[PDB]
Amino acid sequence: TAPTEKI
Amino acid sequence: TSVTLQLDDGSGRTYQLREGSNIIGRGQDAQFRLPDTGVSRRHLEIRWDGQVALLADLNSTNGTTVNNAPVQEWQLADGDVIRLGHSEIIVRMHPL
Ligand SMILES: [Zn+2]
Repeated sequence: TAPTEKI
Repeated sequence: TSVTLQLDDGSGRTYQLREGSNIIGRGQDAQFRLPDTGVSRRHLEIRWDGQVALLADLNSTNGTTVNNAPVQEWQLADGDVIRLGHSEIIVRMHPL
């Protein structure tokens, strides 16, 4: 539940 | 009508929609949790009222597509493919 990784 | 989300990742994981709000995302509070690190913690909501399943993207980081088209809100149908992060969910919507 880390920051979402940007795709 | 019954509506089930089918995670198309090989896992066979499914989620049957409840009436009202269904949150899909990576967060612990989501009704259907995807660990995909490109899925937002609160990624999308599907509202189900027994007849209509209305998807809404929740201002997600990477967006939501239905049948490969970017969407904000979308009325779902049987067989629709929802893409979020690198995950795909098949909508299974069947009248009794
Ligand atoms: Zn079907």
